[PDB]
Amino acid sequence: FVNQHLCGSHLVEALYLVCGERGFFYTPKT
Amino acid sequence: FVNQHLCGSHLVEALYLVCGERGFFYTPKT
Amino acid sequence: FVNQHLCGSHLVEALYLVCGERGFFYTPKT
Amino acid sequence: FVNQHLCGSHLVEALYLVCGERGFFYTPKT
Amino acid sequence: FVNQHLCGSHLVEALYLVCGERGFFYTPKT
Amino acid sequence: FVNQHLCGSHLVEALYLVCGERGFFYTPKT
Amino acid sequence: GIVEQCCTSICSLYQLENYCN
Amino acid sequence: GIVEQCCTSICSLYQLENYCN
Amino acid sequence: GIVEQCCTSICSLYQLENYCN
Amino acid sequence: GIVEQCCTSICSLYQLENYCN
Amino acid sequence: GIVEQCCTSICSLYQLENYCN
Amino acid sequence: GIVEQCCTSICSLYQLENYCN
Ligand SMILES: [Cl-]
Ligand SMILES: [Cl-]
Ligand SMILES: [Zn+2]
Ligand SMILES: [Zn+2]
Repeated sequence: FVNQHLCGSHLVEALYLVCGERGFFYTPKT
Repeated sequence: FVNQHLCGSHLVEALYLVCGERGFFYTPKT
Repeated sequence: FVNQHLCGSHLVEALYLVCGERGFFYTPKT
Repeated sequence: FVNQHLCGSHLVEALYLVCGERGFFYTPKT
Repeated sequence: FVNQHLCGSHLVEALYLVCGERGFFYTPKT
Repeated sequence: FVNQHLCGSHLVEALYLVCGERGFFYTPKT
Repeated sequence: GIVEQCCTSICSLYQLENYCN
Repeated sequence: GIVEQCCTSICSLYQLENYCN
Repeated sequence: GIVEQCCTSICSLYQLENYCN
Repeated sequence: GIVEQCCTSICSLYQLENYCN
Repeated sequence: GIVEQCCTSICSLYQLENYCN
Repeated sequence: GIVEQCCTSICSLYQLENYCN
């Protein structure tokens, strides 16, 4: 695949895509 | 604020907006 | 909730979310 | 341009694109 | 990665993400 | 209509909108 | 209206343009 | 849960706020 | 306006309600 | 095709990758 | 190309049609 | 974290899986 910058709501769109049913955590404080 | 009908990636969108820098966990059923 | 930068189509997504059925105006000329 | 089937936030998206800097009003029925 | 149920603009989103800088072609049936 | 900056996934959203059924190519290497 | 029309059947960009300020 | 609830019927921003970290 | 309040500067969801009809 | 397949049933990222240039 | 015409520079919806099939 | 790995820097889809549950 590829490597790009993924920021903000675009980051969480991508996580939704990749994780889907597995679910995910978005934790910007790290 | 008003009630929401949110499905697929649109939920993850709303969660991003609502939580901001605290982030969130997206956990669907099975 | 939180405070973030909301620009362009992300601004109008947020307005849709918050206003919903009430409807809204997006007027960048102010 | 082609005809559009637009629902929920996707309408507000299209309106953003079409109107640009003039902005727009989003006014749903009840 | 997980299986995807993608419709309308959400397909074009996924394709953008998957292909990145190589880009892609979006070709629906009739 | 209008003239704005269209970048990344926002570019391909716009192409989807304009082209629709015709389909399109997104080729950032040009 | 336009909101319901674009969702229930179809809609054109030209009709959408009526909603710009 | 919230995922299914927001999709199947409706959901509020306040209920969504329960899912922030 | 909204762009200055929300994009250039920073705004809350409650502020965004200022622009509902 | 892929457009209809991803919408009507399901689709994988690997199948989508076939559509990159 | 499209990125230069539309992202780096500025483009219209009519220009975007240049990239339809 | 994810923001540094993926937004400030550059990341792959395989890296993004690091943050699935
Ligand atoms: Cl949908
Ligand atoms: Cl952006
Ligand atoms: Zn964006
Ligand atoms: Zn959608």
